[PDB]
Amino acid sequence: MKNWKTSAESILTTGPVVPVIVVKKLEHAVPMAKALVAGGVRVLEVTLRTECAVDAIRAIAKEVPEAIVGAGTVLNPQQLAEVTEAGAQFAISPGLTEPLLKAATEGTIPLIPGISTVSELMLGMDYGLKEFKFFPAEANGGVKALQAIAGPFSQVRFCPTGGISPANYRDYLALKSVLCIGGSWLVPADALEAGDYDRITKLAREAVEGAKL
Amino acid sequence: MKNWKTSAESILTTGPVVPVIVVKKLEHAVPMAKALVAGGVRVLEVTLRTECAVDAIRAIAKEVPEAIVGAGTVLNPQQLAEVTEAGAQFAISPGLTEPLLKAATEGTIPLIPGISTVSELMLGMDYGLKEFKFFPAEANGGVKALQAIAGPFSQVRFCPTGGISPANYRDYLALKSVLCIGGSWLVPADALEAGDYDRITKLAREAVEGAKL
Amino acid sequence: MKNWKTSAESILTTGPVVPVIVVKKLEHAVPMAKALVAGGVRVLEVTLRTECAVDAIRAIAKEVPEAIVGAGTVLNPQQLAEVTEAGAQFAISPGLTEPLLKAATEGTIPLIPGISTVSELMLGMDYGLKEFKFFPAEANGGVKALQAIAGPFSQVRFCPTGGISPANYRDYLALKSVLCIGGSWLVPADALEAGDYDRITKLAREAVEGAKL
Repeated sequence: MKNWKTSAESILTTGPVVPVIVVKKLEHAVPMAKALVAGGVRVLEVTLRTECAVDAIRAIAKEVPEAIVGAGTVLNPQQLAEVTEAGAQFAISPGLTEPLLKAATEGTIPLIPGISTVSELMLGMDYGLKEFKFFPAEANGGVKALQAIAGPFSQVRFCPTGGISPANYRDYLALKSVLCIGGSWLVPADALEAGDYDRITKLAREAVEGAKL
Repeated sequence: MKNWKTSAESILTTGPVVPVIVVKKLEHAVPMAKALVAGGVRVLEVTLRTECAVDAIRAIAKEVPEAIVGAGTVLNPQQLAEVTEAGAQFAISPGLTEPLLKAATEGTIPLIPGISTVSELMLGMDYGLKEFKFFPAEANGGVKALQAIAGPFSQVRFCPTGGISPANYRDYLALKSVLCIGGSWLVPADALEAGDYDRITKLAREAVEGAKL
Repeated sequence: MKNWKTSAESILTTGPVVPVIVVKKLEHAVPMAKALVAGGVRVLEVTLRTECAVDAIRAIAKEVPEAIVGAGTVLNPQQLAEVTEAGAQFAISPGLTEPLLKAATEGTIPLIPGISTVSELMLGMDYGLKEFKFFPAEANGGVKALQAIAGPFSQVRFCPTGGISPANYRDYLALKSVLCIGGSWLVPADALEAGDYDRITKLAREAVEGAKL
């Protein structure tokens, strides 16, 4: 993409696991991030599913510079602009639309949109994208689906998400067409509530180490 | 929606079950509709899958005022115009296209379009819709798929249809994102052939009661 | 389709099996085509997944006129125009986009695009298409998924592809909505490299024999 300094590819190749984060209380944003980074996980997807979403992104950006902070659940050109202004380094969407693809390519940060079918993948490719989110992974047909897609689209790379856990993330990471996976298991809800950042670091650490094959 | 008198939500929240009707003989339309209303089910989806489908919608619209009649299997603006002229109160489609979304938006009746993927859902949302049909429910991945597909979209409401039986509709109705389900067991062909309307009313009553709690 | 001299339907009703061909060495193209024809299979889908793909179509068109050669993995207008110019008698794509559909309808040869959802099916139907590819068939939910997707659309026919084999192709061919299936087992990569055309003719004859329903 002509206007992307940080390629989508670089974002997805930074690490094997990208935590899909849902921060309910702003205060938990930074400690959670530092907790994750401490465990070896740097690419953080802060989903726009809470009121403090945009503020948690800005906070993590200022206080945790090493973290590669981005926004998740970006659904339209305005949310994209909003997170871009708030310092998001990348944007991830559950699916794609033309208005979103357009505003993205014209923007400055990389967009890694989710797709479920090859028709959706083709729409994305028509806009020149090469990296995609495969969501929801299991529902879409999981590993087998990705293996089928690699036939007509050998150059395309994915980040499967949805139904991925330490019990199966290795099945996906093994595919050549898979660069990394998304998961929400790294940050247990109860964990933030209890201020158990220690646990979060162990999960992150275990995620990366278990990703070595 | 700006142009819709009746909200798509009102249609979906009128009752727990919306019958997906296939009536081949026009002479069975009205009594079948009254039988349904007698069982407590007043939102009737007559599918455009038979020759008399539209005439059936018109008859029910005129003769059964205690029922909210609409069209099913509406595939394009042409059919949307036809069912609207016929008196349909709402329109349901197996999936969606922009031409259909545009005609419905500018139209006067609510359209509850089906979707299988988040990109299809997002396209619908780009047109202002917030209520969708999840079809074919079972093939899309069932409750788990809907729980994932609905996850990043907290405000969206669905009406799952396809493979839904009395044996599993409670599993869907139990979902926070589900307002009602669509089922074709309330109007069995065999029962419609022998004019067994008492059986149809019972099926409606059981559907309504079996959905409680 | 007004602009297609040869209908999409005729392409799919030619035989029960359409080989999805991946040829890496141009010199193998002609003998391969002759071997398949000799086995009773003549609708050859040369996929655009190799550098010599287009020349292969040109050569087959030239040296094996009795075969109905076409292109697969056609992703956009440019490729559609390129294979059309090279002599392709039909085009197949993994999925569909509006630009590809518009260009195909304006063009001179039939496009049989893949779809996975009813919304994608409806988009294709908006452009007047009635024949589609169902890909990736198995990963999409197989026979059950196709039967559900086909439920509300009685006029459309399919060519399931993706994970189809002698073990299950009859399960698909048995469906009223299925005209034929696409498979790559008739031309194993090792057979091509070894120039083992007797084997290819055998697989073809066996494919045809085992499909009789």
